[PDB]
Amino acid sequence: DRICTGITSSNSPHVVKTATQGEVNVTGVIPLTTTPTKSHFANLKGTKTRGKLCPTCLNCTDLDVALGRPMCVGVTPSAKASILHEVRPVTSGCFPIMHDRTKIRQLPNLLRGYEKIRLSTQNVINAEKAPGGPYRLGTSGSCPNATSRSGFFATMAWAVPKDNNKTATNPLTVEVPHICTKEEDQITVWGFHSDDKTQMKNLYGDSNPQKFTSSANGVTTHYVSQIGGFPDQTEDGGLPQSGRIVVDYMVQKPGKTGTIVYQRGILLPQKVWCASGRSKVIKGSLPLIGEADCLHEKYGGLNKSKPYYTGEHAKAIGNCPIWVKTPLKLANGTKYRPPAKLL
Amino acid sequence: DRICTGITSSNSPHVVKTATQGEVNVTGVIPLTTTPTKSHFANLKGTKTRGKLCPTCLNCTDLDVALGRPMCVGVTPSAKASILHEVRPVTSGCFPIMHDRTKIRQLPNLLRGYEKIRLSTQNVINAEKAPGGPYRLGTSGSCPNATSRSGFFATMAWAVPKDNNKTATNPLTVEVPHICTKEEDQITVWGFHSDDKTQMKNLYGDSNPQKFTSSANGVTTHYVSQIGGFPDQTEDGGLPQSGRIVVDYMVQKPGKTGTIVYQRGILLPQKVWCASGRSKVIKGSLPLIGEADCLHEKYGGLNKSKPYYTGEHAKAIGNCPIWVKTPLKLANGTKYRPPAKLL
Amino acid sequence: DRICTGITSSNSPHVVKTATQGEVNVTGVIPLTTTPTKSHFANLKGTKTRGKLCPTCLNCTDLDVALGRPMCVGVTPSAKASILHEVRPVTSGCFPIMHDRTKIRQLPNLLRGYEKIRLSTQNVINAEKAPGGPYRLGTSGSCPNATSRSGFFATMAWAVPKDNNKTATNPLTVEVPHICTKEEDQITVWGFHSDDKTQMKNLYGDSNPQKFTSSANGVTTHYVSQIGGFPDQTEDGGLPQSGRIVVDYMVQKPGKTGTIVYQRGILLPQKVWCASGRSKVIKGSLPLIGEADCLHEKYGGLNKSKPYYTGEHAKAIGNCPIWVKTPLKLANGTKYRPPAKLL
Amino acid sequence: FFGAIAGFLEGGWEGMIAGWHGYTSHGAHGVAVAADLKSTQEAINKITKNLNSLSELEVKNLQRLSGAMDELHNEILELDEKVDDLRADTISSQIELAVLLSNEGIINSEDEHLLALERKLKKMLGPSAVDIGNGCFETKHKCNQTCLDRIAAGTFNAGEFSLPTFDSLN
Amino acid sequence: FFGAIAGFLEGGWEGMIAGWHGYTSHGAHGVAVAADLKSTQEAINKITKNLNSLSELEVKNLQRLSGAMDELHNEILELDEKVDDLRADTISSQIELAVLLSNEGIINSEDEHLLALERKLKKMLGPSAVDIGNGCFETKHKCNQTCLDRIAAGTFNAGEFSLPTFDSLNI
Amino acid sequence: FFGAIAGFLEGGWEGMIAGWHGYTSHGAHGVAVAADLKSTQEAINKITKNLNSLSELEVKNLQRLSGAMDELHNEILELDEKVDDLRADTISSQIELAVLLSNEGIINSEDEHLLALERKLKKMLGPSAVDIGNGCFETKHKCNQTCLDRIAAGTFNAGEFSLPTFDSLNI
Ligand SMILES: *[C@@H]1O[C@H](CO)[C@@H](O[C@@H]2O[C@H](CO)[C@@H](O)[C@H](O)[C@H]2NC(C)=O)[C@H](O)[C@H]1NC(C)=O
Ligand SMILES: *[C@@H]1O[C@H](CO)[C@@H](O[C@@H]2O[C@H](CO)[C@@H](O)[C@H](O)[C@H]2NC(C)=O)[C@H](O)[C@H]1NC(C)=O
Ligand SMILES: *[C@@H]1O[C@H](CO)[C@@H](O[C@@H]2O[C@H](CO)[C@@H](O)[C@H](O)[C@H]2NC(C)=O)[C@H](O)[C@H]1NC(C)=O
Ligand SMILES: *[C@@H]1O[C@H](CO)[C@@H](O[C@@H]2O[C@H](CO)[C@@H](O)[C@H](O)[C@H]2NC(C)=O)[C@H](O)[C@H]1NC(C)=O
Ligand SMILES: *[C@@H]1O[C@H](CO)[C@@H](O[C@@H]2O[C@H](CO)[C@@H](O)[C@H](O)[C@H]2NC(C)=O)[C@H](O)[C@H]1NC(C)=O
Ligand SMILES: *[C@@H]1O[C@H](CO)[C@@H](O[C@@H]2O[C@H](CO)[C@@H](O)[C@H](O)[C@H]2NC(C)=O)[C@H](O)[C@H]1NC(C)=O
Ligand SMILES: *[C@@H]1O[C@H](CO)[C@@H](O[C@@H]2O[C@H](CO)[C@@H](O)[C@H](O)[C@H]2NC(C)=O)[C@H](O)[C@H]1NC(C)=O
Ligand SMILES: *[C@@H]1O[C@H](CO)[C@@H](O[C@@H]2O[C@H](CO)[C@@H](O)[C@H](O)[C@H]2NC(C)=O)[C@H](O)[C@H]1NC(C)=O
Ligand SMILES: *[C@@H]1O[C@H](CO)[C@@H](O[C@@H]2O[C@H](CO)[C@@H](O)[C@H](O)[C@H]2NC(C)=O)[C@H](O)[C@H]1NC(C)=O
Ligand SMILES: *[C@@H]1O[C@H](CO)[C@@H](O)[C@H](O)[C@H]1NC(C)=O
Ligand SMILES: *[C@@H]1O[C@H](CO)[C@@H](O)[C@H](O)[C@H]1NC(C)=O
Ligand SMILES: *[C@@H]1O[C@H](CO)[C@@H](O)[C@H](O)[C@H]1NC(C)=O
Ligand SMILES: *[C@@H]1O[C@H](CO)[C@@H](O)[C@H](O)[C@H]1NC(C)=O
Ligand SMILES: *[C@@H]1O[C@H](CO)[C@@H](O)[C@H](O)[C@H]1NC(C)=O
Ligand SMILES: *[C@@H]1O[C@H](CO)[C@@H](O)[C@H](O)[C@H]1NC(C)=O
Ligand SMILES: *[C@@H]1O[C@H](CO)[C@@H](O)[C@H](O)[C@H]1NC(C)=O
Ligand SMILES: *[C@@H]1O[C@H](CO)[C@@H](O)[C@H](O)[C@H]1NC(C)=O
Ligand SMILES: *[C@@H]1O[C@H](CO)[C@@H](O)[C@H](O)[C@H]1NC(C)=O
Ligand SMILES: *[C@@H]1O[C@H](CO)[C@@H](O)[C@H](O)[C@H]1NC(C)=O
Ligand SMILES: *[C@@H]1O[C@H](CO)[C@@H](O)[C@H](O)[C@H]1NC(C)=O
Ligand SMILES: *[C@@H]1O[C@H](CO)[C@@H](O)[C@H](O)[C@H]1NC(C)=O
Repeated sequence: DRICTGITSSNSPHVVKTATQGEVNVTGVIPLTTTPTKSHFANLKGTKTRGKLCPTCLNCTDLDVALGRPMCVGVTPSAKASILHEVRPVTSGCFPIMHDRTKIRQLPNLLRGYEKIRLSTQNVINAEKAPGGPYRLGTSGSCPNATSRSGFFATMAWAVPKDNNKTATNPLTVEVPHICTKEEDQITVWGFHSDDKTQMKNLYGDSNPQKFTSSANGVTTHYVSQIGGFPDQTEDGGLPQSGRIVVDYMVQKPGKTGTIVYQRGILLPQKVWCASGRSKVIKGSLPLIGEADCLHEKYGGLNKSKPYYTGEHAKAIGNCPIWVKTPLKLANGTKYRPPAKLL
Repeated sequence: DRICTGITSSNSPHVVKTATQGEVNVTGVIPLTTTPTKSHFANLKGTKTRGKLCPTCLNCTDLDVALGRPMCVGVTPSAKASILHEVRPVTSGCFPIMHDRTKIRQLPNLLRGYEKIRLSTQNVINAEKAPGGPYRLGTSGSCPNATSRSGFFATMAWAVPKDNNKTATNPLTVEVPHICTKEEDQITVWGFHSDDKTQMKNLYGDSNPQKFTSSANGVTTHYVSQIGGFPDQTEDGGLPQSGRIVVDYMVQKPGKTGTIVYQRGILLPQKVWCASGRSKVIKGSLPLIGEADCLHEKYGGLNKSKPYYTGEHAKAIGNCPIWVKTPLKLANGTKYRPPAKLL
Repeated sequence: DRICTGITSSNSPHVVKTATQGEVNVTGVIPLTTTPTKSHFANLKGTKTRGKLCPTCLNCTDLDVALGRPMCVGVTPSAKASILHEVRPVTSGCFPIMHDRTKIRQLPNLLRGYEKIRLSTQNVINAEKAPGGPYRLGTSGSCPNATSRSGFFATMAWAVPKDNNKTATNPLTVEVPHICTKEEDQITVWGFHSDDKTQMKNLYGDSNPQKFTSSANGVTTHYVSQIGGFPDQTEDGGLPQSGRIVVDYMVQKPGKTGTIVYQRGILLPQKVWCASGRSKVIKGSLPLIGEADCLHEKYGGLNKSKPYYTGEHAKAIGNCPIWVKTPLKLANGTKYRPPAKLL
Repeated sequence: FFGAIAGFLEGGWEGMIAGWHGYTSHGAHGVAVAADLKSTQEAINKITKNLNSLSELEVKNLQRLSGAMDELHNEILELDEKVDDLRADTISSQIELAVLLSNEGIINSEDEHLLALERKLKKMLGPSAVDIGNGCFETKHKCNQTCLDRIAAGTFNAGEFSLPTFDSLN
Repeated sequence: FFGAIAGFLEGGWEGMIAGWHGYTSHGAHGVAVAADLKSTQEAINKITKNLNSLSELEVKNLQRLSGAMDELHNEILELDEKVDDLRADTISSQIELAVLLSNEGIINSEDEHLLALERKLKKMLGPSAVDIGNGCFETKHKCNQTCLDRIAAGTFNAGEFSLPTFDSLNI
Repeated sequence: FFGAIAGFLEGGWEGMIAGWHGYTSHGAHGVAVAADLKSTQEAINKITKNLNSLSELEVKNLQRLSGAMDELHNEILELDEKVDDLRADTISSQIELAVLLSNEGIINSEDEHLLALERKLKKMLGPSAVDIGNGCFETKHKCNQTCLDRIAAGTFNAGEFSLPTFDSLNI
C-alpha cells in the first residue's frame, strides 16, 4: 500500500494577505479588530474622571465656578482625566458680561487641563487701598448670596472711587504677585465695568471711554471701553442692568509677576486660581454613566476586547484598542485546497 | 552517472541588503525608487486646482482680489487643492497701503486654505449711519471702475464726517456680526486712513494721531496712526497721493461677534469673506500646465511610476510616491555564485 | 552503532521574546541597550558647541551681551549646536530693568537658536535727529565703561529732549529698516525709560504715563508706562536710581520694516542683531567638560556604545543611541534544552 | 511553493476533520484519511503565541493639548490634529506590517508541517518501506483505517506485520 | 547557510540560462545543465507578489497648514517642519525594514528551491537511484543532455533504461 | 516545532562544549558527543550580521525649536513635547518589532541547522548506513569518541571500516 502526508480541505471563506502569495483563502481566522458602537461616556477605570469643576455646586455652570460667582463657590476635586463638554462655556447668573469681547469663556476649559485646581484663600490685591484713591468694593443684587441679596464675583473687586468729586484719572499700574506655590501656575482673573454716560459720571467722575492693558509672561492685551448702547443682557442673573462688564484672565507661571494698567471702572483681581499638574482631556458628553476601560471622542465609553479597532479615529484615553485602517485578521487554519478525488 | 540539483551563475552587479547575510550581490533587481526631475507644476488629477483666487479677473493680483479692488471683483471658484505662488502677495492698483505695518499681505493666502470662498452680497455694517456722526463714503480716482473714474475697495467704506464743523472724537465701538452660515468662517476686512496735518484737519477735524483697536476670537490688536512723512507709494494705482491707508483683517468663527474701536479716519467693513472647508495647499509656481498625478514642492508636477522616490523631500499632494532615504531594490534573481568547473 | 544530530545544553538564564514561541530561555545574548548615568555636559564631537554667547566677555551674562551692556561687547562666535543653561537669563549690571513686564529675558535664548549671530556695526536709526525735537543721548554711571565712568546699552539710545521748555508729545512713528543681509534676520532691541514725577518733569516735560506700541511681522505690542512707585532695583549696576526702563525686542524677517510709535522716554534702537542659520539647541548645564559623541538633556555628555538605550527619554543631539522602552537583547546561543541522559 | 515543485499533492482531504494536517493511505482498501493531532496542536499554539505577541503592543494615548484653547489657538489645534492623524496612519501601517508577516509565517509553515510529518512517518513505517520523495511511502503491507489510526497516534508497529523496525533509545 | 553545512555545491552553472535553478548530470559524458522552469517561475511569482505588497502601502500626504500664515506664525511653521521631517524619516525607516525582510526572504528561499528540486528528482529517478545527501543522486544509467532535458520537463522515465519506477496516483 | 513533530530529541547534551550543534553516537561504547564547528560558525555569523543590521538604523535627533521661547510660547512647546514623545514611542515600537523578528529567526533556524547536519552526516556515513528519519542513522560499525571526532571534521571515511563510500566530484 501507499501512505502519504496530507492537509485537510474545508470551507474557506476567510481571506488574509501574505507577502509572497498575495491574498489567500483560509479555513479560519481570528479577527483582530471590531468597529465600536456609540455609547454614552463614563468614568475611566483606574482614573478619577472630572466633569463639572465643582460638582457640589448645584445649578452652577463651569464658567460660573471659574469666575467665583456667589453661591457657586465650592470644592474643585483633583482629577488626572477630564471631559470637555462645553466648547463655549456659558454663564447662568450674576452681572451681564460681554463674553465674546475677550477670551474669558475658555477659562474653565483651561482649568480642567490641570490636575489640581484650587481657589486661593487670600486676596492677591487689596482693592480698597489700591492705586487711585480709596475704593468701595461694588456690589449688585444680580449676584445674590444665600445670606445676602447682593454680592459680586469672589475673584474680582468692583473698585469704585469712594470720595466726593471723583474725577478722571491717568492710567495706573498694579503689579499682580504670584501667591501660589513654586509648583503651581496662577490664573488671575480681572476686568472692567462700564455703563451709560450719566451713571459713568455718578460712579467714576468721567464719562469718556476708559483704557486697560494687561501684561503677563510676555503677552500684552489692550482694551478700550464702551459708553452706553450695549448689546442685550444674556447669560446673567435675570435682573435688568444699565451697564456691562468685560472680564479677562492672565496666566502667571510660578515666580512671574504680572501687571495691569487701568483707569476708571476697574475690576481688580482678588481670589486667584492655583493650578498644578496635567489631566488628559477629551471632548465629551455629560452625565458620566458607569465605568469603562477607554474613553473615545466618537464612540463614548468602551471596554477593550480585541487589540485593534476600525471606524472613526479620534482622541481617546485609557486602556484603549489601537486604530487600524482595515479589519485585520490572523490566520487560524489552512490555505484553501480543492477536494481531491480518485477518478 | 551522477545527477544533482543546482543554481545558475550569471553576472551579478546588483546589490541588496539582507538581515542574516549582510549585503549580497545578485543577478537582477527590481528598482523600487526613482529620483524625479524638476518639472513645471500642473493640475491635480481628480481634484480641481486653484491658482489665482479669481481667474476671470484679469490684470488683478490675489491681494487685489482679496481686498475687493474695483474692476477686480468676480467669481472665486471652490477648490480642494491650492498652489501658493506668492509668499508676499503684492497689490497692483488702487489706494496706497502701508502693507508691512500689518498682516494684510497674508490675507489671500489665508483664503486659499479654505475650500469655498465667496464675497458677501450685503454689507455687514451701515457705514453712513455708523457711530460718530453721519459719514459720507469717501472715494478716489486711484481706484477707478470701468464705468467710473473713482471708487474704493468693496470690502471697506471710507467713513468721512459729512457735516461742517466736524470735530475730534472719543474711541467708538462697533460690533461686527457674523453674517455667514453656521458652516462658514467670516473674514472681516477693516482699516484706517491717514494724511498730512492740513488734510487731516479738512477731512476729520483733528490733526492728532488716531487710535484703533480690534478684538475678535480672543485676539486684540492695537494701532496708532501717523500724520504726514509717509513712506513712498508703491503697489498702488499710479496716482500721487498725500495720504496712506493701513489695512487689516479679523477672523470671526461662526456665531462669534467681533468688535472695532476707532476714531477718525476709519475704514469700516462692508462686504466680508465667507469661507468654508479646507483645501490642501502647497507652495508652487504659476502657470499650471497639463495634468499630473502628484504635486511636489521641489520637483513640480509628476506622475507616479515606482512606489517610492529618492531626492529632496518636501510637501506633496495627490497620488504620490513615498520618500525613502536610499534607492531601494527588490531582488529578482539569485545570489552570486562563482562559475563551477570540471578539472 | 547509532549516530544522531544534536544541540547543546548549558545554563540558559537569558530570556528573549519570539513571535511563534513566546518568551524563550537562551544560553547567550548580546545586549542591545544600556542605561546611561548622569554625567557632566561636554562638547559635541564634530560640532563646535556654544555656551555663553560671547565667551571672551568675562563677568558678563548672556542677557548683558544680548542687550549690549558696556564692557560686555565682544565677539559672538558661530555654532551649529547650543546649550540652553538659563531658562530665565538674568542681568549683572547697568540700568535697572523691570524684566518680567516683557519677553526680554528670552532674547539671548532666541539668539542662540541661530547659527551665526553678529551685532551690527552701524546704527539702524539716527537717534539725535529722530522725531520729537532733537535729542541728547542719555547716559548713566550705572553703566560704567573701562575707559569711562558712564555709558549705556549699545543697542539703544536714551532719547531725551535737548531744548529748554521741553513738552509732552503726540505719539510719533519711526520706521525701523532691515539693515542685515538678505540671508539674515534682524532682531531690533528697543524700550522706554520712566521715572518719578519730578524727574519726569525735568527730563521730558511731562509727568503723565507715556504710551508705546511696536509693530513688526504682524505682531503688535502695546505698553503704557509707570510713574514712580517702582519695584526695587535688581540685577543692575548696584547704583541707586529713581527710575526704571522696560525693554523689548522685535524680530524682522529680511526685507521687512518695523515701526515703533512712542512718546516721552523712548529708548530708540541703535545696534541691531543680525542672525542667520539654525543651531541645534538643547537644555544643559555649564561648564562644558571634554568631548562626547552625544548630548542628552537628562544624562549630559555621553559616548555611543550599544545602538539603543533605556532610561529617561529627552531631547538629545549628535551621534546618539536610540531610546527604547525595554532592555532588548539579540539572541547569541541556543534555546534551553534539559540535559539528556542514557538510562 | 515547496510542494508545487516537489510534486506534493495540491488537493486536500475533506475527511480530515480532527485536524489540519495528517496522513492518507492508498492501495486496495481505497483511501483512508487521518488527522495528526501533534502537528495541528503545534500550529494552533504557534498562532496563539503570535496572537499574544500582536496583542502585546501598547501605544501612547492621543488626547487634547491642555494649554491650547479653542478659537484663541486654532493654528496650534490644526497642527495638533495633523499630528494625531499622522500618528494613527503610521502606527496603522506598522500594525498591518506585523500582521502581514505573521500570516506569511503561517501559510509558509504549512509545508514544513508536512515535511515533519514525513519524518515521523518514515521512522514509524520502518526500513522496509520505500521513500518516493513526494511525501509518499510504498509499503509491503496493507494499511486500512485502523492502521492509519495507529500511525496517527504513534502506536504503529511494523512488527505487527512481521517487518523490521527502528528501535528507540532509552 | 543550509547548503554550506550540508555540503551542497557552493558554485553555479553558467549554462543554466533558461532559469535560476535546475539540474546537472555528471559522469562520463562530461557535464550537462538544465534549468527547471517550474521552480524558476515559482520564484518569479513570489517576488512579483512581494512587489505588489510593497507597492500597496499608502500613506497620508504632507501639505501646508491652512491656518498658519508665514511671518505671523513662524514658530508653528517650524514645529510643522519638524513634524514633516520626522514623519518622512520614520516612514522611510519602516519601508527600509519591509524591503529588508522581503530581500532576506528572497535570498533565503534558494536552498529551499534546491531541496524541493531534490524531491522532484528523487521521485522521477525511481527507487534504483541512490541518495547521497548533498543534493546528488547516483544512477545506474547514463544521462546526457537529452536525458537531463527530459528530467527538467518531468517526462523522464526510468523504464526507458529498463529500471524500476514509482507510479503516480490518479488524482 | 519541526523536531517536535518529527520526533527529534527534545533534550540536549552538556558535553557539547565547543559549539551549539553537532552529533552524538550511541550503541555499546555508550554515548559520545561532538560539536560541529561549521554549523556553529554559520549561526554566529548570521547573528553577527543581524546585529550589524540592527545597529545600522539611523534616526533624526530631537532638539528644541529655535524660534519658540519659554513662557511666551507654552502651547507650542506643549505640542512639541507631544511630538517628541510620540516619535520616541513609535520608533521604540518599530525597533522592538525588528528585534522580535530577528530573535524569531534565530530560534526558528535551530532545526534547520539540524536538518543540514543530517545531510552532511548522510553523505559522510556512506550508502551502507540506514536513515531512520528522526535525525538518526544506524551503522554497521562501532563509533567511539575518536570516530565521532572524525565525523565532526569531515575526515570520516567508511573505507576504514571496509564499507562503501560516496566519492566526491572534482570541482
Ligand atoms: C474565497 O474568498 C471569496 C471571498 O470571501 C469567496 O467568494 C465570495 O463568496 C461567494 C462566492 O462563493 C459570493 O457570494 C461572494 O460575493 C464572494 N465574494 C467575493 C469578494 O468574491 C469564496 O467563496 C472563497 N472560497 C473559494 C473556494 O474561492
Ligand atoms: C465595562 O465593563 C464594566 C465592568 O464589567 C461594566 O460595568 C459593570 O457591570 C455591571 C453593569 O451592568 C454592573 O453590575 C457592575 O457593577 C459594573 N462594574 C463597575 C461599574 O465597576 C460596564 O458596563 C462595561 N461598559 C461597557 C461594556 O461599555
Ligand atoms: C484556532 O482554530 C482552531 C480550530 O481548529 C481552534 O481550536 C478549536 O477549538 C477546540 C476547543 O474546544 C479545539 O479543541 C479544537 O482543536 C478546535 N475545534 C475544532 C472543531 O476543530 C482554536 O481555538 C482557534 N484559536 C482561537 C479561536 O483563538
Ligand atoms: C559585487 O557588486 C559590486 C557593486 O556593484 C561590484 O563592484 C564593482 O565592480 C566593478 C568591476 O568589477 C567596478 O568597476 C566597480 O567600481 C565596483 N564597485 C561598485 C560598482 O561600487 C562587484 O563587481 C560585484 N561582484 C561580482 C559581480 O562578483
Ligand atoms: C502625466 O500623465 C498625463 C496623462 O497621460 C500626461 O498628459 C497626457 O499626455 C499628452 C501630453 O500632453 C496629451 O496628449 C494627453 O492628452 C494628456 N492627457 C491628459 C489627461 O492630460 C502628462 O504629460 C504626464 N505628466 C508628466 C509625465 O510629467
Ligand atoms: C524578474 O526576472 C525575470 C527573469 O529573470 C523576468 O522575466 C522575464 O520576462 C520574460 C517574458 O517574455 C520571461 O519569459 C523570462 O522569465 C524573462 N525574460 C527576459 C528576457 O527578461 C521578470 O519580468 C522580472 N520581474 C520584473 C521585471 O518585475
Ligand atoms: C529561565 O529564565 C529564568 C529567568 O532568567 C530563570 O529563572 C530565574 O532564576 C532565579 C535564580 O535565583 C530565580 O529568581 C527564578 O528561578 C528566576 N527568576 C525570575 C525573576 O523568575 C530560569 O532558571 C531559566 N530556566 C532554565 C535556566 O532552565
Ligand atoms: C568620550 O570619548 C572621548 C574620546 O575618547 C573621551 O575623551 C578622551 O579620553 C581622555 C579623557 O578621558 C583624553 O586623554 C583624550 O584626549 C580624550 N579625547 C578627546 C578627543 O578629547 C571622553 O572622556 C569620553 N566621554 C565619556 C566616556 O563620557
Ligand atoms: C556569540 O557567542 C560566541 C560563542 O557562543 C562568541 O564567540 C566566542 O568567544 C570569543 C569571541 O570571539 C572567541 O574567542 C571564541 O572562540 C568564540 N567561540 C566560538 C566562536 O565558538 C561571540 O563572541 C558571541 N558574539 C557576541 C558576543 O557578539
Ligand atoms: C435650582 O435647582 C432646583 C433643583 O434642581 C430647581 O428647582 C431650581 O429651578 C433651580 N434654580 C434655577 C435654575 O434658577
Ligand atoms: C454671602 O456674601 C457675603 C458678601 O456678599 C459674604 O461675606 C458671605 O460670606 C457669603 N456667605 C456665604 C458664601 O455663605
Ligand atoms: C473738584 O472738581 C473739579 C474738577 O473735577 C474742580 O473744582 C476741583 O479740581 C476738584 N477738586 C478735587 C478733585 O479735590
Ligand atoms: C491689462 O493692462 C494693460 C496695461 O496697458 C492693458 O494693455 C490690457 O488691455 C489690460 N487687460 C485688460 C484690461 O483686460
Ligand atoms: C462701477 O462704478 C462704481 C465704482 O465706485 C460702483 O458702483 C461699482 O464698482 C460699479 N457700478 C455699478 C456696478 O453699478
Ligand atoms: C460747532 O462748534 C464746534 C467746533 O467744531 C463743534 O464741535 C460743534 O459740534 C458745533 N456746534 C453745534 C451746535 O453743532
Ligand atoms: C570680574 O569680577 C572679579 C571680582 O568681582 C574681578 O576679580 C575680575 O577682575 C572681574 N573681571 C572683569 C571686571 O573683567
Ligand atoms: C567706553 O564707552 C564710550 C561711550 O561712553 C565709548 O565711546 C568707548 O569707545 C568705550 N570704550 C571701550 C574700550 O569700550
Ligand atoms: C514754551 O512753553 C510754552 C508753555 O509750556 C509752550 O506753549 C511753547 O510752545 C513753548 N515754546 C517752545 C517749546 O519753543
Ligand atoms: C483492518 O484489517 C485488520 C486485519 O484483518 C482487521 O482486524 C481490522 O478490523 C481492519 N479494520 C478495518 C477498519 O477494516
Ligand atoms: C543521448 O544518448 C541517446 C542514446 O544513445 C541518444 O539517442 C541521444 O541522441 C543522446 N543525446 C545527445 C544530446 O547526445
Ligand atoms: C576507538 O576504537 C579504536 C579501535 O581500534 C581505537 O583505536 C581508538 O583509540 C578508540 N578511541 C577511543 C577514544 O577509545
